[PDB]
Amino acid sequence: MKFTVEREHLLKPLQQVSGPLGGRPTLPILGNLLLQVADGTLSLTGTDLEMEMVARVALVQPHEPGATTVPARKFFDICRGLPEGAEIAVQLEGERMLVRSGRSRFSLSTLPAADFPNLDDWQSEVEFTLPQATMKRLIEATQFSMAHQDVRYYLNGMLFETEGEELRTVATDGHRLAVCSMPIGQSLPSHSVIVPRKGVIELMRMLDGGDNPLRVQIGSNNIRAHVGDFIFTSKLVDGRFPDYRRVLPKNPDKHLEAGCDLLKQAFARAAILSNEKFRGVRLYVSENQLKITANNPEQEEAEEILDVTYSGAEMEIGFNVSYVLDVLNALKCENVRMMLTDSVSSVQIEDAASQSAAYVVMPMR
Amino acid sequence: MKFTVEREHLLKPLQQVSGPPILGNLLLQVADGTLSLTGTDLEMEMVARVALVQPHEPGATTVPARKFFDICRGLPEGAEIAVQLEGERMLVRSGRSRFSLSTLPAADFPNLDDWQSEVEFTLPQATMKRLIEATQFSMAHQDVRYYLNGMLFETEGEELRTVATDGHRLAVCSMPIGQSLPSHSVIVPRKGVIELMRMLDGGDNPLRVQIGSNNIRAHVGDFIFTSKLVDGRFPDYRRVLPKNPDKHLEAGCDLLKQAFARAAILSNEKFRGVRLYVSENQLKITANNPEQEEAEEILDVTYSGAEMEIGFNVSYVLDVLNALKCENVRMMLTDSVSSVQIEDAASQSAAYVVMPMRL
Ligand SMILES: [Ca+2]
Repeated sequence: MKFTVEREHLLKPLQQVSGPLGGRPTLPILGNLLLQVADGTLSLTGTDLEMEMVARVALVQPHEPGATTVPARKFFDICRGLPEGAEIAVQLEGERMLVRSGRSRFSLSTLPAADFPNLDDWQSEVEFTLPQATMKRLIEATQFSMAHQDVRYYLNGMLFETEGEELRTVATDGHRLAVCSMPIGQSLPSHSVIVPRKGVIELMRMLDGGDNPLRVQIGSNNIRAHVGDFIFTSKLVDGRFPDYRRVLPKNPDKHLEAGCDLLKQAFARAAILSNEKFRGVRLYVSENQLKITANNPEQEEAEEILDVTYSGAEMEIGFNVSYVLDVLNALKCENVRMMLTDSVSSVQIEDAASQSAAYVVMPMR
Repeated sequence: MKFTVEREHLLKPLQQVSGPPILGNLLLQVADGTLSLTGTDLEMEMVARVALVQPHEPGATTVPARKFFDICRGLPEGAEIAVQLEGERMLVRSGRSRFSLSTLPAADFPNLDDWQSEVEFTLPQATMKRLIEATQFSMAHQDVRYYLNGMLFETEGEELRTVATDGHRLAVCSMPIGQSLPSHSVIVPRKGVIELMRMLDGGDNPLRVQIGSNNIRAHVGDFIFTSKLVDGRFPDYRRVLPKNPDKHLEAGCDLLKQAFARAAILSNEKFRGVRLYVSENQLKITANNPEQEEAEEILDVTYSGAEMEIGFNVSYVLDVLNALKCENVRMMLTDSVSSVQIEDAASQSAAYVVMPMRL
């Protein structure tokens, strides 16, 4: 195996395929990247046994076919450290891979390509193309509501749902929920799958925000996304996601509307004097007014009064202020609508301008 | 105690006095038309003053520093902040935002003992910043030799000089200040050096320095920083500088830095060192690790002297090269077991001394 590539043609690919890797690989080969030269192309693959990221880099300089694996961090740092425009010459020599550029020489220890863990083959059952921006919107709208290391393995990930001309994402940690739906313009069969947390983040970070379309393929137990010369593949979380439809408040007849930033800044100030562990704030709603209060065990007190639009009955309700701030930070819009029922029921929060995303936050004692 | 003040006028002062249970509080004092804010950690203190034009009433209290700063910071740009003391609570109001903070009495707030100035001089902010930036990375952190966890400030002739060392590497920098000065040396604790550094903002502003037997004070604008000093036997940099180097290496800072950084990738991850081989017009830098991986860099350099091999801790060399931020570097060597001197070729304001590493 031999290739010579310009530094900047290798740097972004190396950074991308190293995504799935950790600082402390469990076994050595999992800290390596698979390098394959075949039919004028260098392929680079990184994996954590659950997902893989693959990059294809075209070879315009002389090359010889073959494959090996080498340490990802060392190989990336070498390439990054070389001067702008450096020509990077690589040659496999059994148990070592040699890297040369100018008068800089490096010998890296290899492990066989034949030992590199391969994701099993599988069959696609649904396929569609969509703008990068749409997948970006779907994930960013909901990512923050995924659980982190919950004993309920099914929540440590994101539901992707195809249904007719709609792609939908759902995320929840049992305390708060986020759902986002976007049109696609192909009619799709009904499928519902759970993408693991780590894979959601990798998918999000592979979107460059240019005009390249994203092509998605989904099987019973795998998902694949192709963007430019990058291919992301992940195993799915083998679980049944609880139904989002049943957690949305049934008849939330008390509607409040107010400016997003005015609400965000008031909650952020009140939060300063909320319980350090539990982060509780109290909302008192009355005619065209929202009063937010916080107090801590030290008997310090914050109060914010805001002009809003509200004509419903007076009520008082408590929330974890971090859950509320997470929603407001994800909306990034002019005005917010909050939909309430009573002091012991969830609130539904949406951008005033659109029902495409919705958030459900349970109240706090 | 009562005052009303623009948020605008409090922000920078609050930032500075938070620099250093009652040590988690800020002391607030209204007197003679001024609000003074003080933060301390018992070893040092920072004082900021702000003028009060709106109706105010004298008095003092202490309040949680981070909460008060965060409240002020979180209010909208242009906000007016009205404060009113009421027993064990301090009331803060701006628009229809209202806060009640728990207080501890001003009388409980620690004061540094009174002390007397023995040496005094004024110099530009910029000169003090340069002196600290040039040397601070060579301070020890948590050495049992406490007097190395800090920085020497020395007056000699018309110069102010800083010296820092951790026993393995040393940094020294001197600047003229245009006054004849007495010969004098004190050690400032590392946390004080850092806080002093952070109080200086790149403006053209005179800085007034007062040194006592046990304290140092610096006044800039309406900020006053005071620290205790460290009492110990600081090494003489004159005895650390190589007496007679007979080997001279010159190269571009960037080329040297980038070669060192690359070679270090395949050094031992726990103690990263590289080997230098110097010969006629050439530098070779090599590294290896327990996996038997190897790096080699060859550089065209200016070199005079006998051929020799010598090792270095990468981080010590990179720290120096990062503090030079200039075109050409000189390394002055003696033999494989002796320290080297590193300097900018075009400036004699600063010098660095680094022990070799055995590989
Ligand atoms: Ca104003």
